[PDB]
Amino acid sequence: GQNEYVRNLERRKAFSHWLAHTAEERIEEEVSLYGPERHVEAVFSFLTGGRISDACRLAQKSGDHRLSLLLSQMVGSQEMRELISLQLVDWNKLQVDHYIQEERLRVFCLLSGTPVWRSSDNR
Amino acid sequence: NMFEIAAPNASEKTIVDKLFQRDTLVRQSQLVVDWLESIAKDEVGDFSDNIEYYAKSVYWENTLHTLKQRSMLSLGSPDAPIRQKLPLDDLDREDDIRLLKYLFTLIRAGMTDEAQRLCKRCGQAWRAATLEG
Repeated sequence: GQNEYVRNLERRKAFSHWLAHTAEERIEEEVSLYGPERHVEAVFSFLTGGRISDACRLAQKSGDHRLSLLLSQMVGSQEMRELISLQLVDWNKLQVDHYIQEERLRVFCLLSGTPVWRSSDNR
Repeated sequence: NMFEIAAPNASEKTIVDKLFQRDTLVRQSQLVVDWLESIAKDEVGDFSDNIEYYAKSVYWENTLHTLKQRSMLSLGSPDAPIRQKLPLDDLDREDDIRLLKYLFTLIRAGMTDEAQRLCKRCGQAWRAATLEG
């Protein structure tokens, strides 16, 4: 459509907006179908379709306002998520984190940064 | 005014720094707490049952080798022991109790970096990553 770094970042933001907007309707339809929400699927759908401000409201069942703390200062998210990933991979290599919900582990791998995980059970 | 000079883009870290800088009373309570941490009772590392006996080579080594073999009448067969109580063995329980008392004393005395290094040495990546936060 038409500082290099700043320009690239603005383009990235616009593309993200487009991606979120084009999937918005579909994501909203999907959520209505879920009925009682399940962190295995509901959270996956919200995460891939953004709207993290409403995702936090959806996660109040367990209680989560570190995210409000994030909206206040959008900062250091990279390192926060990286430490989460480190914890997760430690759990994976420790043979634990197995008897927990099946795709809860799937979603944890998403925040970690591994798109395909071959586990000890060859899954 | 550089102590509180910021924008919305300034992180919560700089927020806490500015608050401790401007708020003289919070900083005074922090210095008193720092004196309390400095003057504290710390357990001996290699001269007591704290770490000298808790120099474990591997974490949950007993839980890996045995399978409640100690709590069995024959030979038989931090997320896992939370989800299932039955996992933890007595040896690892007592050793973790000792290491936990050590790490908690270190934290209360303010040696958090040394507590993190100790978590790294003992193999406790969980407690280490937790202290990193």
